[PDB]
Amino acid sequence: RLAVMVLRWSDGSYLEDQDMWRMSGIFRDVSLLHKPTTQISDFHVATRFNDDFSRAVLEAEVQMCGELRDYLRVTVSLWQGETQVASGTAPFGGEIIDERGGYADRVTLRLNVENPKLWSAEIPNLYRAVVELHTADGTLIEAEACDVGFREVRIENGLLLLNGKPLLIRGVNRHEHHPLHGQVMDEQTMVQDILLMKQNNFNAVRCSHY
Amino acid sequence: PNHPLWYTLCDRYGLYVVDEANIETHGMVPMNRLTDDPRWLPAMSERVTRMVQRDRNHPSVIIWSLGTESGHGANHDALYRWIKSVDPSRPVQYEGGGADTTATDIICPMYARVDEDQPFPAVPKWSIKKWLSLPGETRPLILCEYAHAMGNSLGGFAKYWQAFRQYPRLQGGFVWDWVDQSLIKYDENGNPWSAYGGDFGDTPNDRQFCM
Ligand SMILES: [Mg+2]
Ligand code: NA
Ligand code: NA
Repeated sequence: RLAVMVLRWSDGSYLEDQDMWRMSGIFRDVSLLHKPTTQISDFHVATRFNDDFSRAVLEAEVQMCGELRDYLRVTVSLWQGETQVASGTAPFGGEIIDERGGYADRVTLRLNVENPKLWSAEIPNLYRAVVELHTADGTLIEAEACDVGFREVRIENGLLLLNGKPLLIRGVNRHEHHPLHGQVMDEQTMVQDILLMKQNNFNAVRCSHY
Repeated sequence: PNHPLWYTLCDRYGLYVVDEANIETHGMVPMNRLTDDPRWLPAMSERVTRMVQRDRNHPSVIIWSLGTESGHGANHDALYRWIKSVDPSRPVQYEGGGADTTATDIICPMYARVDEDQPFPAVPKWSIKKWLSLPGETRPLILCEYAHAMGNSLGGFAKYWQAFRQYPRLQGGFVWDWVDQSLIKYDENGNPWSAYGGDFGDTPNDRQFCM
């Protein structure tokens, strides 16, 4: 048996003064997750490029919890549909960081990618990255994953650039709102919103304000 | 460079002056055929250096100019640097080659409009409001020639001044120009009449464009 006591007002309310209906309760999903004792506790993906965007390096930093052992390994593999395009494997124990050493519970994998398909709102090219925690010998402990889009965002000479070209933001602000269910969100509604946006020449959205 | 007495008068009455080297090669094809040619450098230098030597003590002179309508040659860059070195007390400007070259401290277009772009190949005239905010641009903008007063003219003059006031980096300009260049001729009764190009049997000519 679970018992949850939900307060309408708290000291948190002082920082939640958005121009919207003020409601309360458990308005998003509740779930239960099972992880091993030795587990993946965090992971970061980065993509950086050469000047013409014909070569990329994908960089993935992974962290673990549990007991540290020499047999432990991470493999990050990059997939495009059913084709594996790159892969890296390494033992834990990052670069030396200061006078006391490095993170023995962390590892960085770097994968080279030639002529990468780039992500933009015009053509949303995606790769699938799979992060496996395992033994030297190849026995899986667990796996996490995410979608990867190869893109660069930088400001130069006063212009916001995406993949080297100057952006033109056709954007809108969107609160999470439904007339019957209040501030509860569902997939059917979200998909309905995105289709209407794109059918009406919008290319960007702001999560106003949370 | 003007008659020496002009500088004296501007010191005393109070007027700001742009002092300009005797250099204009408008009719060359292309416009920088001479000013990019190192064989014409000594001839050009003497027209810039001797102006600076004669005039550098008048307070009314606040800006030096490398000439006009001669495109942009490497001779301009060398001479720009000569002035910046012997006299740091005054900004240097020059219009040729697109008004914003490496040979000018001040974006000095001629006949650039307030809101409307004129995007000529190689040497565009952007709207002055747009020009200040072009990626990576920081300099002030002061038109070296604007509002051409030929005949019944000066329409839309208010529009420049509304912009000059609203924009800190738009610091105004020099109307073209002060006085009609017409000459006197006489009829059979001795009555004088005002003449323009063509009226002396001079040909080819450009008719009323001198007024
Ligand atoms: Mg508000
Ligand atoms: Na101004
Ligand atoms: Na004229």
